[PDB]
Order: sequence, then structure tokens, then C-alpha cells
Amino acid sequence: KLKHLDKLLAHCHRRRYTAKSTIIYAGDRCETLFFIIKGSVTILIEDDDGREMIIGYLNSGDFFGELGLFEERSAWVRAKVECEVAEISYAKFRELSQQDSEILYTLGSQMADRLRKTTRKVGDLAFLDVTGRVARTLLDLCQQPDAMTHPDGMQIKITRQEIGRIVGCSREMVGRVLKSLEEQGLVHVKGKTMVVF
Amino acid sequence: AHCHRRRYTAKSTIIYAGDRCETLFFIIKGSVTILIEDDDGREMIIGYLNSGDFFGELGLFEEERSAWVRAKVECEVAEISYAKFRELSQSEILYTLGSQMADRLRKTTRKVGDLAFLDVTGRVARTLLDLCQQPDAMTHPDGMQIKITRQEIGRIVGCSREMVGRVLKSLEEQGLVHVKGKTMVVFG
Ligand SMILES: Nc1ncnc2c1ncn2[C@@H]1O[C@@H]2COP(=O)(O)O[C@H]2[C@H]1O
Ligand SMILES: Nc1ncnc2c1ncn2[C@@H]1O[C@@H]2COP(=O)(O)O[C@H]2[C@H]1O
Ligand SMILES: [Au+]
Ligand SMILES: [Au+]
Ligand SMILES: [Au+]
Ligand SMILES: [Au+]
Ligand SMILES: [Au+]
Ligand SMILES: [Cl-]
Ligand SMILES: [Cl-]
Repeated sequence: KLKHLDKLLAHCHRRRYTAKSTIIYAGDRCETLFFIIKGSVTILIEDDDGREMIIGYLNSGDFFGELGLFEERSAWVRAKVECEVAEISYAKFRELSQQDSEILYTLGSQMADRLRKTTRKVGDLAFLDVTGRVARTLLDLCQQPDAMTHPDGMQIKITRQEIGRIVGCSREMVGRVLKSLEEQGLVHVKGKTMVVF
Repeated sequence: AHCHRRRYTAKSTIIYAGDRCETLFFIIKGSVTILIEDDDGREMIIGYLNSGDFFGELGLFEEERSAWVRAKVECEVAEISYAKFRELSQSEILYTLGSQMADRLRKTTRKVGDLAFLDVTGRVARTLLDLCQQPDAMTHPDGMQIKITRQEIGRIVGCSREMVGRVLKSLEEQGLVHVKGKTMVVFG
């Protein structure tokens, strides 16, 4: 946020991506920074045999495509909802870093917060089994944007095949963790919407 | 400069998770290990930092220390106050620190995918194949020889010394390894 956006996105190159649309492909070598005005994206990487895997989500006020500003695209960035995003060239960012140093702290603050979540992501895969990881992943998507409050808990918009690429198992084997958790009295599975108690 | 200079011996902890001392560190010479604990006190190694690397910098933009930092060898490290670094911001030093942070996501995010979809047996499977990177690996006529303990492997794969020990039992009769005392030979 802050007042750095007015100086940064002064030369708007606003783009609108529909849901499911890919914005960044891994391996590309184009020097472009993105800022999310409204919407949410999905960050995807590959495992060891070339399957895609969800790492996290970025929301409004988030930058992405910024790891090349310092000395190839490291991940896929896909729009999960309708995203309003603006481009800034790496060249424009380099000049405005000299007109103000708070844009590198704004960018560094998001880079540091992504390290924390991703480092927590490494440990949650080592010290948790699949049942516990679908339990945490549900627990993490509440303290995450786009969940309204429910009388008995929270509502989240996620499919089981999305959870399988977050926790590292198949959607069918995840069918239980949602099934077994639903009959214990923690969760609701319905179409595109889950209720966590 | 000066002042800053402190020397940590091998195995010595430099940063504890949960601490709030708002201080930046720079490695003059040596290398550290970044470790996290599970919620009942089991270790896992996240990575290593070497000469020219900063650490203790994630609060520099805001909090609780995010990981344990342990000295792998005798390390010489320098303080930087968050104020001194912020005052010295004035200007290429913010690009230098961000370049180290950008490489830390890539390596750590790449580590997530290699750890996901793997069970404890599978992490010991490559970690033994990964054990070529350790500076204590000898050549074997039929493969590689390394001197490593179960509690050292337990901090790489994130599981107990007993579970790493049985998994190696199953692997020795399957055909990767032969265990002799404190040294195992991995075939192929
Ligand atoms: N672990 C992660 N957490 C959050 N965002 C990421 C992560 N890894 C990559 N990204 C984003 O995905 C982008 C892909 O291209 P870049 O490397 O240019 O910049 C990257 C970041 O914006
Ligand atoms: N995944 C990681 N990779 C590399 N370094 C890390 C990682 N997680 C934490 N650190 C470093 O360890 C430090 C511990 O304290 P801070 O959170 O202040 O800043 C942290 C980073 O400098
Ligand atoms: Au704009
Ligand atoms: Au599985
Ligand atoms: Au001092
Ligand atoms: Au300190
Ligand atoms: Au374990
Ligand atoms: Cl809540
Ligand atoms: Cl599995």
C-alpha cells in the first residue's frame, strides 16, 4: 500500500485477466513487475517429475514477478479469480528506487513474508502426515482472504484436487481427509465451497 | 566497521527462534545452518549460509525470529543494528540484500516441491544420493563412502534417529547401502 504506489504505477499499464488465465510461465526471461489491484493469483511449481504444485496465493496489494529485479521466471503465476493487475517495467522500477528507497522495503517486506510462509511450508511437510496437512491447509485458508464467516465456522472456496496439489497427495486419497474430517465434526464438503468448524 | 565482530565456535547457536533483538548479522567468514524445530523439539535443516551472506533480516521491515541459526564451523559475524542499516540505506546495499533474499525463496521453494509427495523412506532415498554434496564423502570402488550418523540424517529429512535407523535397515537389504559403524557406503 502506502504512497509509493502513486509514484510507482503513475504510468499505468493495467491488465485484466479472467479466472484460470496464466500470467507468468516458469522459465520465461521477461523483465516485468506486476501489482495486484483486485483479485488473487495462484503460484505453482513443479515436483521432481514435472507435475504442477500449488505453493501459495497472492492477493490485493501484492507484487509478483519481482525476483528478477535482483542479480528466469521461478514459478507459474495463474489468476484464480478475475485479477486487475498493472505492469511496471524492471527499468521503471530501477529508476524509482533511486527517487525513493521505501519501494525496496515495500518489495522486501513482501519477499520476507513469503520466505516465512514458505519456510513454514517446508516444516509442515516434514513433521505432518497427509491427514495433518489437509488439516493445517484448511486451517490456513481461514486466515487468508476470500473466506466469509459462517455461524458454525468459516467458508472457503477450494476443491479437493486443489488441496491435493497443496499437501502432496492425490485428490482421491484426499477424499478421506475431507471425508474422515467431515464425519468427525470439523468440516463440510460441498461444491466449490468448504465449511470448516 | 569493527565493534560488530563476534566469533562463534562450531555447533554454537547464534539466533533462537522467538527472540526479538532486532539486529542484522553479516558473515565475514564461516558458514551457518538454518534449522527449524518441530513443535516438540525435533530439528530439520532448511539450508546453509556462507561468507558474504546476511541473516537475521526478516524483521528489518516490520517480530519473532523465524528460524534457528547455528554455527556449522567457527564463524566470524558482525552486528548491524536495524537503525544503522536503515540509516546507511541513504544505495546498492538494498539490492545486495534483496538478491540474497530472492535466492533464498528460489532454493527454499524448490525444496518444498522436492519434499512434497515424499514419505520418510523416500527422503532418505535421495538424501543418501544427495550425500555427495557433504565435504566428508570418500570415493568407494562401487559407489560412495561417507561418515554420517543417524541424528545427522534426522536433521536433513525431518524424522527421528530410530526411524532413520530402521529405514536404513530396509535399504541395506534392498541394495543401496552397507552400514559399517559410523560410515555407510552407497552403491551405484
Ligand atoms: N514461494 C513463493 N511464495 C510466493 N510467491 C512466489 C514464490 N515463489 C515464486 N513466487 C512468485 O512467482 C514469481 C515467478 O516469477 P519471478 O521469479 O519473477 O517472481 C516470482 C514471485 O513473484
Ligand atoms: N528458509 C530460509 N532460508 C534461508 N534463510 C532463512 C530461512 N528462514 C529463515 N532464514 C534466516 O534465519 C533468520 C532467523 O531470524 P530472522 O527471522 O530475523 O531472519 C531469518 C533469516 O535471515
Ligand atoms: Au494504476
Ligand atoms: Au500420498
Ligand atoms: Au560491539
Ligand atoms: Au540479538
Ligand atoms: Au518422523
Ligand atoms: Cl478466524
Ligand atoms: Cl504419498
